Order: sequence, then C-alpha cells, then structure tokens
Amino acid sequence: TTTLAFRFQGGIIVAVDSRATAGNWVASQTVKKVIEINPFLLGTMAGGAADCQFWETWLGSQCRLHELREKERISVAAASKILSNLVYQYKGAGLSMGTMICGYTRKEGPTIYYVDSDGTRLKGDIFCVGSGQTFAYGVLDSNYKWDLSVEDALYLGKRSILAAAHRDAYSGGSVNLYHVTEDGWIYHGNHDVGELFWKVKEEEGSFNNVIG
Amino acid sequence: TQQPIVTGTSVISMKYDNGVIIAADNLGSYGSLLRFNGVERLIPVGDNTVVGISGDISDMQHIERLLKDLVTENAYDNPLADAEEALEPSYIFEYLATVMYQRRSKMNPLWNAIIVAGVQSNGDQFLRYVNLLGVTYSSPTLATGFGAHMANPLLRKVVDRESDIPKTTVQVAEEAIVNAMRVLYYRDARSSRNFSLAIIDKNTGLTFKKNLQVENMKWDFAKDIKGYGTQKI
Amino acid sequence: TTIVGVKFNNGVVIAADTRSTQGPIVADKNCAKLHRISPKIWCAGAGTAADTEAVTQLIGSNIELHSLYTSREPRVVSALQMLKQHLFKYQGHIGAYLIVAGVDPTGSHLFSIHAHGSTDVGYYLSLGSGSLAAMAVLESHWKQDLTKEEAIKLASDAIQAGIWNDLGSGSNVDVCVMEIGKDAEYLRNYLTPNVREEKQKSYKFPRGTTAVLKESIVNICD
Amino acid sequence: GYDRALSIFSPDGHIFQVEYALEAVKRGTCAVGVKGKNCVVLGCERRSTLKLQDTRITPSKVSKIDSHVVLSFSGLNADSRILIEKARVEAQSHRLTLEDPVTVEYLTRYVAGVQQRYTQSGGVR
Amino acid sequence: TSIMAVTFKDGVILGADSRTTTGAYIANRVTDKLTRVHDKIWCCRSGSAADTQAIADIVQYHLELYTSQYGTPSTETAASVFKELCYENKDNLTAGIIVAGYDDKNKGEVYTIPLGGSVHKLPYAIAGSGSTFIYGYCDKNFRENMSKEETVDFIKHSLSQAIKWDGSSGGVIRMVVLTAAGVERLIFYPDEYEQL
Amino acid sequence: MDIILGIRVQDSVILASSKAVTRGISVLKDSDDKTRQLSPHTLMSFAGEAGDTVQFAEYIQANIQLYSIREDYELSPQAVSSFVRQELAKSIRSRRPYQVNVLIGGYDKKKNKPELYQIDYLGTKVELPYGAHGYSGFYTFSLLDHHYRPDMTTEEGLDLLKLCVQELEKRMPMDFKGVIVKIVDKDGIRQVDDF
Amino acid sequence: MDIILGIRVQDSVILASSKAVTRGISVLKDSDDKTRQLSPHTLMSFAGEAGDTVQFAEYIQANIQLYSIREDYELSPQAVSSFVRQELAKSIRSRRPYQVNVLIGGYDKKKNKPELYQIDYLGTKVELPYGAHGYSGFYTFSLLDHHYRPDMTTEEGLDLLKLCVQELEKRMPMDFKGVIVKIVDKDGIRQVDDFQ
Amino acid sequence: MIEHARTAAVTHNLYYDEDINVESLTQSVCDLALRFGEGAERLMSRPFGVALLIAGHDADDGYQLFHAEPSGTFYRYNAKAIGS
Amino acid sequence: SDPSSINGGIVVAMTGKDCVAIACDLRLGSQSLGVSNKFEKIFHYGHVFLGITGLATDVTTLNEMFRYKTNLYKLKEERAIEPETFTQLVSSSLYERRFGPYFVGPVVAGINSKSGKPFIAGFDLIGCIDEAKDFIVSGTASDQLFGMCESLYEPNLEPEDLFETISQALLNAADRDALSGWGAVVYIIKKDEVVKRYLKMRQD
Amino acid sequence: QFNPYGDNGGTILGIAGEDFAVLAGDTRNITDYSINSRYEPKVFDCGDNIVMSANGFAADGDALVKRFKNSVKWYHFDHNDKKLSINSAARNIQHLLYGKRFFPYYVHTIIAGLDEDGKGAVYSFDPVGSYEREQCRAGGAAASLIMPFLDNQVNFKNQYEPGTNGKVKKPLKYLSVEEVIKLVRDSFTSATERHIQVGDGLEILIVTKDGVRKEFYELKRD
Ligand SMILES: C/C=C\NC(=O)[C@H]1NC(=O)[C@H](CC(N)=O)NC(=O)[C@@H](NC(=O)C(=O)[C@H](C)CC)Cc2ccc(O)c(c2)-c2cccc3c2NC(=O)[C@@]3(O)[C@@H]1O
Ligand SMILES: C/C=C\NC(=O)[C@H]1NC(=O)[C@H](CC(N)=O)NC(=O)[C@@H](NC(=O)C(=O)[C@H](C)CC)Cc2ccc(O)c(c2)-c2cccc3c2NC(=O)[C@@]3(O)[C@@H]1O
Ligand SMILES: C/C=C\NC(=O)[C@H]1NC(=O)[C@H](CC(N)=O)NC(=O)[C@@H](NC(=O)C(=O)[C@H](C)CC)Cc2ccc(O)c(c2)-c2cccc3c2NC(=O)[C@@]3(O)[C@@H]1O
Ligand SMILES: [Mg+2]
Ligand SMILES: [Mg+2]
Ligand SMILES: [Mg+2]
Repeated sequence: TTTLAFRFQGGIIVAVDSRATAGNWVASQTVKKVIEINPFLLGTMAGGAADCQFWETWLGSQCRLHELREKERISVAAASKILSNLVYQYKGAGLSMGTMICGYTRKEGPTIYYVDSDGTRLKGDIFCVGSGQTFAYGVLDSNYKWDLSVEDALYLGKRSILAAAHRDAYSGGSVNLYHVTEDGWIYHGNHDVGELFWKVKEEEGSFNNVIG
Repeated sequence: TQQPIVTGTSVISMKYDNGVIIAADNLGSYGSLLRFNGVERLIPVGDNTVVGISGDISDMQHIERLLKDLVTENAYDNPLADAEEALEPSYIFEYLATVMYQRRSKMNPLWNAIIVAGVQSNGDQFLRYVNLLGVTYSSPTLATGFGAHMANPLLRKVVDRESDIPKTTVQVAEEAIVNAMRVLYYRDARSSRNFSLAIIDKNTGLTFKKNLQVENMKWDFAKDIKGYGTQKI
Repeated sequence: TTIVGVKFNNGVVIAADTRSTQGPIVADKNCAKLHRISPKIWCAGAGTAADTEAVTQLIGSNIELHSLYTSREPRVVSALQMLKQHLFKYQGHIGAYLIVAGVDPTGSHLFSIHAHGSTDVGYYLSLGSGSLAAMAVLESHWKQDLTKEEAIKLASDAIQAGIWNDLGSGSNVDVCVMEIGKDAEYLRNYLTPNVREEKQKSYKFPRGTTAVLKESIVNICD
Repeated sequence: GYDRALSIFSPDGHIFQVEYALEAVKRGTCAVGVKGKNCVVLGCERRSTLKLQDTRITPSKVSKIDSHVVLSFSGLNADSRILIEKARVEAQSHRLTLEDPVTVEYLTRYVAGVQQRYTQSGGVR
Repeated sequence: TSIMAVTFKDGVILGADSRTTTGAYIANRVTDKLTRVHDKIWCCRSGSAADTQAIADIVQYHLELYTSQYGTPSTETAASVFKELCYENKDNLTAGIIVAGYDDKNKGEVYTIPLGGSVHKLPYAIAGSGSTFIYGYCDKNFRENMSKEETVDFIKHSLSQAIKWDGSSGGVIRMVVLTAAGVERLIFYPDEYEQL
Repeated sequence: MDIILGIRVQDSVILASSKAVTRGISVLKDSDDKTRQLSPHTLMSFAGEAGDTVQFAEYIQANIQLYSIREDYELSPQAVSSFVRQELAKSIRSRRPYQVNVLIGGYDKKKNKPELYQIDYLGTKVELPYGAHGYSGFYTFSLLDHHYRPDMTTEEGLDLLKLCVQELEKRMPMDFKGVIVKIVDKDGIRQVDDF
Repeated sequence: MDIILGIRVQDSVILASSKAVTRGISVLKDSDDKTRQLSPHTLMSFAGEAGDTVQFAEYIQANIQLYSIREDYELSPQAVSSFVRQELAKSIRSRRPYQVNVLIGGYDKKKNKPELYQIDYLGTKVELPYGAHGYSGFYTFSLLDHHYRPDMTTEEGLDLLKLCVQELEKRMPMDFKGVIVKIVDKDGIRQVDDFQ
Repeated sequence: MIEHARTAAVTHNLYYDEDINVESLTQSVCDLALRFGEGAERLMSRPFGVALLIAGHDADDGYQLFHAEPSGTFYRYNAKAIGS
Repeated sequence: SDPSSINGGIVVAMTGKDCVAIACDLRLGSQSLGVSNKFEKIFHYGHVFLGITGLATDVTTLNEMFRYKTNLYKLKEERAIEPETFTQLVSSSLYERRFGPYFVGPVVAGINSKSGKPFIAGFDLIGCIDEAKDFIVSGTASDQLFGMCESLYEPNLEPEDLFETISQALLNAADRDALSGWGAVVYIIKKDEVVKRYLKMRQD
Repeated sequence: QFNPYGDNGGTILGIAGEDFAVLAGDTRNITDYSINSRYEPKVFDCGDNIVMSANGFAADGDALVKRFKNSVKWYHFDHNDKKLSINSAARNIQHLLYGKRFFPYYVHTIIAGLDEDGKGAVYSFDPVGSYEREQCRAGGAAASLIMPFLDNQVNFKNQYEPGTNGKVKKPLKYLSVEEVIKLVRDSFTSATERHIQVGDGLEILIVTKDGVRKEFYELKRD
C-alpha cells in the first residue's frame, strides 16, 4: 500500500495505488484506497483494509451528521480529529491504520491531515503513507514545488505512485488520482501500472534499469 | 471446561434403509487409566432420538441434564407433546449445536463430540455431528475420535454415497457397526470390550441393547510372534 | 502415504499409494513408494520422502556389497538390523517409517521399522498417514493361511481404503509380491482408480498471445 | 432513584411546572440586551442598593461562558449558576473536539436543550 | 506395558503383555516384550521400544562374546551389562529392564533396572505402566519358592489385573519359563485372563 | 526520545522543543510545535508516546482554560504543575497510563518570578533551574552545571540554549530538525523567530 | 544502518559512505572512511555490525594484495566480487558469520568499463547500475529510477548522488553527518574533497 | 426527535448503503412517542408536545407525507394541516 | 523472515511433443524492496537446464557447484551429462547436506541426447526426487503455478504452443505473488535448438 | 489451551456475467487429514436472488450465514418487504463481520447476485469485513490455485491480441453461462487434482433474473 497527498498552488493532489495483499499473496489489485468522505473531503487509506474502510465510511456518516446539525460543512481539522479521537479511544486494541484526510474549506483553504492508529494527528503539506511511502517521498521531494501546474502536479503524484509501485513489492495494481480544489474533488482516472510503466519509460527516458 | 478429565471414547453411527444405528463403549477413562466401567454414553431422548457423546464425562452428564430438562419443558402446556409436537431429532440437534457454539465463543466450551441420530416424524433418517468448536456436518456415516479414522472407512464400504442407503438393511448395518467396534477394541488403547448399541427404526421404534461384548476375536496368530526381528525362539 | 504388508502361505506382498504432498498440496501424483533393497527384498516407505529414498538406497548398496562379499543371497533380517541400527543412531531425526518384506534362503519375512529405530514383526502390518484405515481393513478381512490372490486383494483393498478415506494418500496403487520359488513381481499402477475426467475446454492459446521483448538462440554445443 | 414525574401535562394542554418557572423568572431582577451595528450591550438591574452589601465579591449578573460569549439571566440565581457551569464546560469541550470556539447560536441551543431535558425528565423540576 | 519376573523352586518365570502403543493407538497388539539375551537369561522390556531393542541387541552381543571367550555367563553378569549400558547412557535412554536368569548354582535369579541405571536383585520384580496398579496384589499374594503352576497363576492374575486397569497394557499374556529342564513358552489369550 | 529542554532565567523561562516527528524510517514533519499554552503566563512542552502526548496536552489545556473562565483568574504555575502531577499520578495506575513527560514554564505574577517544573509520566514533579526530558539532559545538564548563573538575562539564556542545541546536534544519533524556542515572562509568551 | 551507496556512470563508478560512527546515544566520530582500496582500480565500501565490518574489509584487502603481488596482475572486478561473495557464503554457515554488506566499484581495464557489484552478508551478489545497502535504497532507488541515464558523465553522477544525499538528509531519522565520495575510473581512485 | 430521526437516517445509510424509506423513518420516530412513564432503562416523564409533518420521497412509494403524533400513531396524508 | 521467502522467485518446466520448456522470473529483492531486474534463475550445463528458486546465495552456490561437477564429469567421461544422471547428481548433492540444507527448489529439464526423450524433474530442499511427465513448478508462487499448470497444460504441445502455455502460466502466477515478477525468461528446447525469450510483464 | 478456531478446508468460487452470477463450492467437509462428510453444502440461497458462502471455519461460516439470513428476514419485516440490494447486503455483511473485529469469523466470504441494473455482480469479504465488488473471486483452500486462472480466462490478463506487437490488449468481453460453467468445472477439477482438501463434489448456484438454480457435479474422492 502506498498513498500520497500534497498541497500546491492549484489545491491538493492525491494519488494512491490499488494493491491489497495478505502476506506474499496479492489478495486484490482493484482496491479503491481513496474514500470520498463528501464532495469536499477525501480519505486515503493505508494499512488495515477493513479498519480503514469501515472507519472512514463511519467518518463520512459523522460528517453528514455534523452538516445536518450545524447547517455548515465540517472543517478538515474537525473531520480528521473525529477519526483521531475514535482511533485513540480504540488505542492499543489492535487497530492498524494510516490515513490522510484532505479537504478544501473557506476557513482553512486546502488542508491535509495525517492520522494513524497510534493517535498521531498532524497537519501538513506533503504526506506519504504506506509500505512504499519512501519511494513516493523521494520522487516528490526531488520534483516538488508550490508553483506546479495542475497538470504537472497530477503527473508528479502519478509518477511517485508509479515509482513506489515498481520498487515496493507490496504496492502496485493501478494508480488512482484526485485533484481537490475549491469546487471539490475531481477524479482523474484509474491508470493500470502495467501500461503506465511502459508509457512513462518510453516518454521520459527513465526506468533504464528495467530490461523491458 | 478447560481440560477434560474423565473421558469416553469413540462413538460410531450409520444410516440404513429404514433408520439409523448408533453405538458407543461403556468406558470412562481417567487419562491413561480405564477407571469407570459401565458408563452409558448413549442418551435416548424420546422414542426417536439418541445422542452419543464422547469426551469429558462431566459435560456429558450436564448435557444429559439439559436433555431431560428440555423434555420436561416441552411437556409443559403442550397437549400434543405425546404426538405432533414431540421432540424431533432436528430440534435436539439445533439446540445442542447452538449451545456448543455459544460456549465455544465464550471461551469455556463443552469438551465433547456429539452425534445425534434418529428418525423424524416423516420417517426421514437424521444423523448429524457437533463438537466443542460447534462445527456441524452430516454424513451417512459419522464417528468421533479413533472411530472417525477406523470406523468410518469400514462403514463407508457399505454406504459410500446417499444412494446406497436404501440398499442397506438393518442386519448389514448392525453387523458393520459391531465389526467396527471390534476393530476399535483391537486398535484403541482407550477402548472397552463392553459397549451399547441403539437402533432408531422408522417401523420398530427404539431398540436399545446394553451389556454387549466384543466376540469372535482372532488372537491365535499371537503364538507365532517371537522376537522383534532376528530372534528365533 | 499408506503402506501395507501381508504375508501369504508362500510369500509376502507389500503395497502403497502414489501421492507425494508438499504439505496440503499434491506434488507428485504417481510417486513410487516401493523401493528395492534387494532383487527379492522390497521396502515401502512413509514420512520424509527424501529420508525414505536415501535410507533405502544406502541400505540396498550395503546389501549388494554384503551379498557380493559373502556370495550368499541377502537376508531380510540383515536389512532389518542395518536399517534399525542406522535409524536409532540418528535418534529418529531421519523421518523414515518402513515396511520391509522379502524372501531369502531362510524363508519369507515381513517387518516394520519406526524412524526412532524400533522394529515389529507380524503377518499383516500397515504404516503411514492413512495407516489407520488400512489397518481397520486388515483387522476386518485378514485370516491365517491366505493364498496369493487373497493377500493381494487384502493389501489392495487396504491401500484403497487409505486412498479414499485419507487426505494424505491418493492416486494409484502400487504393489510388489515376493514368492519363495519365483522372482519378485513389481506391479506399477496395479489399480488406477483416480483418473482425471476430460476438461470442459482446451486452453491452447492462439499464437502471438504472449508479448516478447527480445529473442536469442542459445549455444549448447562447443 | 427518584423518578417521580414532576413536569407533566395538564388537561388544558399546559405543563404547569414550566409556567411556574416562567413566573419565578418574572420575579427576578430585570435584564436587557441590545444589538448595535457592531456591538452588543447587556444591562442588568441591581436589587435596590443595600449598604451592608459587599459589591467587590458578590457575583455579577453577566457571566462569561467563553472569551467571546456572555450570559445574563433572570430568575433563580442557583439554577443560573448550574446553567453557566454546564455552558462553560460545553464551550471548552467544543473547543477541544472542534479546535474552534463555539458560536453564540450553538451555545444558546445547548442551554435550551438542557432546559428542555429538565422539562421532560423524571424526578427533576 | 506390564512386565514382571518371579523366582520359584524350579527357577524363574517372566511375563509381559503384547501391547506396543504410540500414544493412544495400538501400534502392535501382538508384541513380544520378552527378549532373550542368552540361552537361559531373558529380559522384560518397558519404555522406549527403540531404546529397549538397542540395549537388548548390544547386551546379547556382549553376552555372546563373553560366552565365546570366558564361558557361560552368570545372570548377575547380564544384569551388570544392562546396568552399565543404562547408567552410562541415562541422559539419552528411557528403558526399564527386568533381567531373569537360571543357573545350577544360584537356581533362578531376578534383577531389576529402573530409570537412572540402578540395579536391584529381588525375589520378584514388577515394572511397566501397569505395575503401579498391582503393587498391593503382588505384595499380598507373592510367596517364596512357589511351585511352577502357582507361579504361572500368580503372574497370570497380576498381569490380567494390570491389563484390565492400565490402558497402556493389553493384548495377550506372554510367559517364558526358565528351569533346569530348559525354556518353555506359554501364551494366554484375552478370553481366558479377562474372566479371572 | 524528543528534545524537550527548559531553562529558568531571571524574570523569564525559556522552553525549547524539537521540531521533528518521525514515524518509522521517515521523518513525517520537521516543524512540530510540541507545546500548548495552558494560560497566558504558563506554557507546557511535552514529549512521549505518539498520540498520548497531544491528547494529554490538550486535555490539560482545556481544564486550565475552564478553570480560568470559571473564576476569571489565572492559576499560579505551581498550582498548574500540582494539577498536572496529580493527573499523571492518577493515570499511572489506570488501565492504560499516559506515557507523556512535560516541562511547565510560567511567570508567577503574584510573586513576579519565573518558575520551571519537570514532571515525568510517573508523576514525579521537581522545580529546577534547568530541566530536560529524554536523553537530552544526559548532555545538557553538564553544560548547565558549568554555564548556568542565576542572575542571567534572557539573551544569555538564549545563548546557553544555543550551546545546548549545538552539543545535541553534534553528539546525538537523531536529527531533530532544529528546535522551537519560546519565552514566558511577565508580558506573556512569545516565540523566538530565528534560533 | 549506515549509508552505503554506489552508482555506475559511463566511464566511472561513484561510491558514497556515511561519515558518522555512533555507539549508544553518542556520535563517536563524524569523519569515518567506510572504504578499503582492494586494488588500484577496485574499491569496496562496507557497513554492518561493529567490528565485523573493518575486520572483513581488511581481510579481503590483504588477500587481494597478496594475489596481486603473487601474479603481478590486478584481478578484474568480477573476480574480486566473486571471491568476496564466496567468502561471505562460506561465512554464513560458519559458527560466527560476518554481518557486513559491501558495494564493490571498479574500472575493468581489460574491458575499459565501469562495474558495480552489490553483495549482502549472505553472499547475494548482483551487478547493478546503482545499489545501496541498509534502509538507504528505500529512498535513493526511486530517485535513480527517475534520473539515472546510461550516457551520464562523472559530474552528472556526482549531481545525482548529491540529490540522493539531500533526499536522505531530508527524510532519514538518523544524522549520518554527510558522506565521503570516491570516484573509480581508468586513472584509479580519487576522493572528492568537498561535496557539501 | 429531530436528532433521533437524522441519526437514524444516516445510520440506515451506513448499515445498508441506501436511503431509508419515508415510512421507516416515520416509524422509527414514532417509536419514541410512547417511551414515557414512570418505573425504570429510564424513560421520559411526559410525552412530546409537538406534532410532526414528515415529507419525503423514495423509489418504493414515491412522494409521501406523514403525520406523527405523541400518541405513537402515524398516518399518511395526501394533505394535512396541524396546529391552530 | 523464512529462508526460502527472503528473495522470492518462480521456475516452471513443461513438456511437449519432442520439446521441453523452462521459464523463470527475473526478480531479486530483500523482502519488500526489489533490488535487481536481471536475476535469472535458469542455468544450463551442456544440454541440461536447471532452474533454482529460493535463497539467492544458495542458488548461486549450487549453480557454481553444479558447473564444477559437470565440468569434472565431462572430463572424466568424455561426454556431456544426461538429464537423468544430472537429476540423480542434484538429489545426492542436496541430501549430502541433509541437516544443513540449501534453501532452494531445483528443477531439471532437457532432452536426453541419446534416447531423444524429454525429461523434467523437481526436488525439495533435501533432494526428494519428484519426476513428473507434465509440469514441474517451484518457488514462492508454487500454488499459483500449480493451479495454472493443472488448468492450462495438455500433453503433446508443439514448441510454438508450449511456449504460449508456459508463458501465460508463469505470467498469471507471477501477477498473484508480490515476491516474483519484474521480468521473465522462457527457454524452449528441442533436440538441437534452444531459444531464449524475454517476456513482457507488469513491473510492480 | 483450548483453540477456538479450526479449518475445514473447502473452496468457493464466484463469477459475474452479463445478466447472471454463479457461486460454486466444493461439498467436502474435512478436518486435519480426515474427511468429515462428502456432501456438506456451504453455498446457500438467502432470498432476494442473493447467494452467499463463507468458507473456512465451518462453525463461523454457519453462524455468519444464519446471521445474514436473519438480517434479511428482519430487513423485510422492518421496511415493507423492500428488496435487499446486493450492495446493501454487502454493506450489512461488512458490518456483521466487523462486529467481531477482535474475534473474527475465520471465514472468507463471497456473495453473488444481480445489481440494481440487473447485471451480474460478486462481492468479496475478508474475515473482518473489507468488502469489494468484483467480477471474479476465489476463496478458501485452493483459492491461490484458481484466482490466477480466472484472471487469465475471465479478465484476459497477459493476453494481447496476436500480431499487435504486444501493444493491444485482448478485448474484454462478458462470458456466457455455459462458458462460466465450463471454467468453474475446470477450476474445481484442477483444485481436486492438486489440493487434498478439495474434491468429492461441486455444487453451483446460478442466479439469473429468473431466480436461483442448482447444478451438482461429481469430483474425485482421493
Ligand atoms: C489498506 C490498503 C491495503 N491493505 C493491505 O494491504 C493489508 N492487507 C489486509 O489487510 C488483508 C487484505 C485481504 N485479505 O483482503 N486482510 C487481512 O489481513 C485480514 N485478515 C487477517 O489478518 C487474518 O487472516 C487473521 C488470522 C484473522 C482475521 C484482516 C487483518 C487483521 C489484522 C491485521 O493486523 C491486518 C489485517 C493488517 C493491518 C495492517 C496492514 C496489513 C494487515 N494485513 C495485511 O495483510 C497487511 O499487511 C496489508 O497491508
Ligand atoms: C512418500 C513419502 C511421504 N509422502 C509425502 O507426501 C510427505 N511429503 C514430503 O515428504 C515432502 C515431499 C516433497 N515433494 O517435497 N517433502 C517436503 O515437504 C520437504 N519440506 C519442504 O520442502 C519445505 O520446507 C516447504 C517450506 C514446505 C513444502 C522436506 C520435509 C521437511 C519437514 C517434514 O516434516 C517433512 C518433509 C515430512 C516428514 C514426514 C511426512 C511429511 C512431511 N511432509 C509432508 O508434506 C508429509 O506430510 C507427507 O506425508
Ligand atoms: C517397549 C514395549 C512397549 N513400548 C511402548 O509401548 C511405548 N511405545 C513406543 O515406544 C513407540 C512405539 C512405536 N512403534 O511407535 N515409539 C516411540 O514413541 C518413539 N518416539 C516417538 O514416536 C515420538 O516422536 C514421540 C517422542 C512419542 C509420541 C520412541 C520414544 C522416544 C522417547 C520416549 O520417551 C519414548 C519412546 C517412550 C518411553 C517410555 C514409554 C513410551 C514411550 N513411548 C510411547 O509411545 C510409550 O508410551 C509406550 O509405552
Ligand atoms: Mg510492487
Ligand atoms: Mg508481483
Ligand atoms: Mg483431492
């Protein structure tokens, strides 16, 4: 599992893979690791499949309750802190989760929070979580800049997920892309790693390490 | 129960054309000691069900108490308790199975393997199995413990599939059960020569035979066994 | 693995299944478990398959050398004693459980050897995972003064019970008969009950289905 | 333990205890609030003006629930203290779980809900 | 396993069951637990079948060489060989042995070697898993210098009770009688010693 | 552990806290403020197990702010330290104790004096001229034992803290990505912009 | 662990090694050369358990220098890599195995080509354009997968290595106090004096 | 009551990935109406003093309007007026 | 963790009409981290091919040992070793270290130079001779390869069809294992021609 | 200590076509290296054209099946006999499974049916409830053996169009019920050949817009 989310001039870029494994066995490669909390809040999962999926859907329910109660969208801070307090109430029980809550509000702007089962909650600009977070982090920090275009930032997120899928054995399948702006989240397609790798190799002159 | 103490050995059972047959030893084993002889491990419920239990004898007696209490409670306010609303084998099974799975999920199981065998009200032969894990399955031949390893292969040579059940007679099935009991007495250290046998037949009812003994044993060739290899005398 | 041995009035038969499993997965669907220690002394093995093969081959080599040295026919008691002492030396760490039968100048012989180095003698014996089923069959149908066909049928039925009622034994039945006045007869696939049905399809891919990046002719000569 | 239904309906459709609480309110000192274009003023009445009274320590009619919300009351002073404590606790809890001070509407709704629960619970007035 | 050896006027008689078990399964229900290390020196084995067989083979080899060199061995000599083998390899063995022999000088003698390698000469020796159940019966029924038939009956009753109560013992009762007249092999079947 | 340092200077208390939070083999953040303003004249830096730290800090902050609103009065630093110590001492023998260590620095206005308290997750409170949590002290204390002086100025305290940070960056196996330095005095709490 | 990186560019091999040695909670030295010149055209960087590293490195150095003197000839990088791999593979099944991972960079003069080998303490040898030992690769590899190019120059390789070191210093929990950078080419082995 | 309704609705979504039927929501709301009395789970002292018009739409029974009284009873009206 | 599952990899051999085929994955990695995309596991001595899956260092050591032994065998016998003889040699060499085994799973394939018969066989880590006429599989994805083979294989395939079958089996089994993949090679072997093909597969 | 879990083997398979779904399972219930029964079905019809199978621990599987059937009964009771959507059933099964997040049902769960648009659909659940809608999914003992085959023959993985220079994938197409029956039969014959916990019999439930039908086929009994 490898997920990344980073802020730039055009809002937030989010990019995940789709591989879920049970040890050496690739259980599935059609896993949607971005949870659409609401048209303005996204949740990226990493770790416990059932844990993350169930609790992020529950977070979406809680956000709907907050919106109905206060007649106002829930803030990224409050949305992340709900799940943070939940997992901390379940701390030491056996939960394994590393998630990123990304959103755009008028009060906060674009905002990204990292929340794990240990109870940590961190507001940040660039986050990579999962077994292959290191390769992502590498490519990102090497090619990151706040003045990226929407196109360039989407391409950078996709390429970081691609590198993490290549190197890390537990990450792969396909890349799911998302752009979070003032108007909400926009899905930018599901790209099969099998074809995306060859495309990037031919178009970039990179991945010269592969025999293909 | 966390560890069994006094335990009963295998319980074997099989279907035939008009009903079912079950059998079990009369032995209560205190580990490696054959402590209690004359321990009935076949509990007849009604005129149509028999429950064969292996494992912790205390839990078997608890299940006996539960079966008696279930009969008593079914008799309450039931004018047809002696007829259409009597205790069916499927009812008794499902109850025992729910109990076993509950006690498993509470981490305090009944250290037993249970085989419920009887005839339903419509003449159907019921024969099913449950254990301390609550696992349930039903086959034309059912055995517990060593029986599952030795009795079942012999009993399947008579009824290897459902279609063989109408062809098997009561004599064939009973002879097979007695032969399997003899084989168990041969090759089971925690077994006894005295056993009990129940027949639930959709026409003759419940036939319960106690104080049976394994007979026609072949031991003469033991005189020709001398030494463990090269010894000649 | 299900191995059995039955002595009849003029010799001894051994039989086994043909299933080698790497845990819960079948690895060989026709494994030969009958090993030749001597032209008239055979052995069925169960347990660590490599251990059984190695110990049978080593004792067979030693038996051939001993028979050349003494210019006499190898005796089943000799193979029995050597196997016993070898297995006991290794404190049972050689996971080989054997049923060794044969015919020598002293007559017919049938023994069983436990991997820790213990030996038993009898007219009918069985070992392996499905040993219990086969032993139940034996105790049900065995009698004294069996004919050749009677002992063959008994051993084959024991192996069949092992195949049908044990997850660790399956495929086909192998048999080896050893009579006093004749040569040993090694019937491979004496019974082939587990034959696979015809597949509902033929998955012969159309050529060009697989994508290839580079080809090369390999030089195998000099 | 004590769950006697004190606030119940009357044959004419009236909850008497609520109206008598309103009457107790009508017997308390006066309080007023006025909204400006960019400010809010709260005025309160002092019980005449006694001379043996120490005005430095006696609680004032206006109490702060948070740094940005104030509360005046009319009626029984003790019930006012209870409501003020509950409101301050809820304001701090909302700050803790939302990382944002409460709105006047939210605090007002919380106080109203507390009072409504007290009008429909057993063993309490 | 239930084994015993009893001395009497005419010599000695060993008795055992025929049940070799791996756990709760009867590995062999016709086992010959009475092993011979010399013409009139036999041993009852209990415990690890492999260890007992190895010890018995080595003791028989040593006694055969002793016979070829220095003449017919004494029962005490076989007992000492067993004792050395068991005591020097106590950490890797699990064998209880009862060595019974007959000679013209000492008539019939019985030695017992439990775990640890100790050796004790007794008028009668009981050992095995079942022996624990027949301690009282044997202590109350054993007599000095019984007749052949009385010794056979005593061993039969003791081993039958042991087989009845002990699930680790069963099969048939095997007996070997060593007297001046020689070696006699007796067998008793379940349909006879169960009705005792 | 993390870098949590505190030094009590004449008329001020300075608190330094590492900016790095690392989970696994990746440094997740390099700009983490490990402090919480309990009151306008009392700050608390914290470090320990992930999750428990911020939870305990914000809980203490909420309780102190509730006490401040209820009484319209600011608790003395001594009282806040005693409250935090009692909370930790009740926590240690609970089902899941808080594993957080805290430094509390505050300017007591009724005494017009700076105060610094060190409390571990067990509830052992001490008032020290300088304190540290984790392995940091194992170095810094020595320096202070040599360089501390009671009549120091706030700038001299900042220079001493810079010496401590240099020693840590030299001889510590972990890269804590600098420190956030805050000063608590009679005029409240400020944050040194360039350290 | 320590940072051990290597990158093979056209006509050069670059090796980077941590400068920090830390025992306990104290950094004992910040200028440690974790390499040994096996031969004038073959260098080996190493990292692993304290003690075993320098011991194994100096042992390999002694053996390679002895072979060079005996034959008056320098072994190709392939031969040195195979020899050290065999040494490690014999060590793993010894009583106390060597826990050292090595990168070997050399300019094959008979082929006039740069070569880089990666071997772990197990004896797993690979020929790679770039390699790393420990956690370092978990970052650096990605960068290389994006930025490596076969027709690069030694300066371009140095810039890529600097990018890798920057990423490591950004996202690594440990402060390895920079790296020593060495270049192996047709003219032998040289050391970049100032890298950051 | 409104709270109990809203949460219930969202909960039916969370448990079933679909919108709750109008009649089901109205019935769940009415389940609170007669949850009053003395004794004691403690229940409220008095029934509700408010009536509700619950309007909605689902794919099963189209557009729906329900009247909910503190009597625990609810009706379905094509049109309904409550109050003065 | 497990010695055989540190590096990962898969090898599969199949037979057809007057031909054999042996394919392997091209991945070498330290558990999660992938290191090398060029680690082939099928070596050849004369006309006998051996694929070795498992601990990489043991793979290389056994390759060098078998090269050594086959060279000495050819020198002493003045002929190339046959696949059956080489299989017996592999079994004996494996059992020689019974109590300290090589954590590998060898697979021998080839065509008997004299009889012209196709021969394949497999072993465990202690040398158990597993000789099948259809297919032999080994590696971390042994179960996936078993399923793919038992489903797709049919006897008497021509080289062009046997190649497609073995390639599809290898690829679809590798896509279901995280520790195998990153490339693949397939050798198709006839009596006097061996063709080596690099397959294209997903690189994750 | 008492071990509250056990493995009964078994293998289940689920495929979704154009206007139909199919859920098949082996009828062999086993324990350790012994067979408990040769016909103990585990693919059940629950109503509303929804077939379910939770393979693994037999006790937990039966408990989960009973709980889901009770849940559909109460869903009909409490919502005016509204039809339970397949996605709604999947969500409810996720919640059922996650209810024992810390004492899970040792079962892999697979349900099959038709979606709101009347097209085939399968849903897969790990033992704690991470659910996913798919077109093919195998679970149980032989899952690792069947799943790649499906990927090759249902989703056409690694299959490029011949001559397209490995650039054009094979056109993905919906399969007929006859084709999925063929694939299921071949998958289960292979599983019976190579896995010792699979065999005896294959029972297939086919869910179309016309309802649920059954097909039984014999399997090897080794
Ligand atoms: C979030 C995005 C991708 N998620 C993953 O990619 C993760 N995969 C899964 O959770 C698989 C998926 C599947 N089978 O569909 N499910 C299980 O394991 C499930 N059962 C089992 O553990 C069992 O059998 C038990 C014996 C009985 C229930 C549930 C579970 C339980 C405890 C855990 O601590 C984890 C998962 C866990 C947590 C953190 C990371 C990972 C985990 N488990 C791993 O295998 C992984 O490592 C991988 O990262
Ligand atoms: C014909 C005689 C027996 N027939 C069988 O069919 C027996 N199988 C085998 O001996 C297989 C055969 C093969 N092709 O490898 N050997 C291994 O698995 C080898 N281990 C390995 O490779 C591994 O470490 C992998 C990780 C796992 C596949 C060697 C080994 C190691 C420890 C053991 O305790 C046994 C074998 C063992 C001993 C007694 C009985 C049995 C054993 N193992 C079982 O699986 C069986 O139960 C079966 O009875
Ligand atoms: C001497 C006359 C009758 N002897 C018996 O009747 C005895 N049975 C056997 O020795 C079986 C026979 C067989 N062919 O299998 N052999 C083994 O157990 C072998 N170990 C194995 O199998 C194993 O892996 C496990 C260790 C055992 C399940 C050899 C062995 C090793 C260590 C031991 O401490 C004993 C035996 C041991 C000692 C005292 C009594 C008994 C023993 N073991 C028991 O099983 C018994 O209880 C029974 O009394
Ligand atoms: Mg990957
Ligand atoms: Mg893979
Ligand atoms: Mg099978």
